[PDB]
Amino acid sequence: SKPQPIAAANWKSSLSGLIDLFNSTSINHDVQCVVASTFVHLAMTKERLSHPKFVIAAQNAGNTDALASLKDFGVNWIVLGHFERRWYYGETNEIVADKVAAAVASGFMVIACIGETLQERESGRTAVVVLTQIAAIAKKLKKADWAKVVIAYEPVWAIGTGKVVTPQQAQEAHALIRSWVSSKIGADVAGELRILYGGSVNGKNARTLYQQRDVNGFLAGLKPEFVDIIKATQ
Repeated sequence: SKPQPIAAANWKSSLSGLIDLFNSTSINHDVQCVVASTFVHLAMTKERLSHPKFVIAAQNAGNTDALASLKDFGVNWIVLGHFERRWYYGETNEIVADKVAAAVASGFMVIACIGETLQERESGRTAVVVLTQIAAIAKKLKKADWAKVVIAYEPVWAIGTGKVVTPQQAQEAHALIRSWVSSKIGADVAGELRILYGGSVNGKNARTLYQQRDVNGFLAGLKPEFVDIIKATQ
């Protein structure tokens, strides 16, 4: 928890009132807040959201013209590799790596998601899946490019499964990720990198989760409690 933390929120499907709430939220400490949405709702979010610590993110780019369109529309952040895209639409490690590389090359700050399934965890293959995913990403980048990159660990194994995650487990995953980047990219890059927890999280357990080293913030859902999640990054 040393570099500047990030609190990001993903609005998947009213937004009006939530933007008001955030606009009137006071934030004493340094933290980069992010609001990701789908294309349909980028517009309302750009029109309405105005909080100094907040930027807008996109969720998906089909092609490179979409990246340029977004860039033109004044959107500089994007979220990629999120589970629904890997597991629902079969975006391979390589497809994601390319999107990330494309995004970075086009001037984006990228939040790149990784995470293993329940089968994968239960079979003991957390580290190989997670590290295989991030290795794919890295393969398409240079050391300099890591300045524009954020990692979000999604505990996919705790989605639709009734399972819950302990902070020890979240820490372990983040730690492992950090270790890889340190040893394969550089300790300096690893020190600056932000790895966010993208599992379900409320105000209460978010503070305790942020207390772990190696957790640098959250990828969460856009909801009223996001306010508490932001607060939890002191």
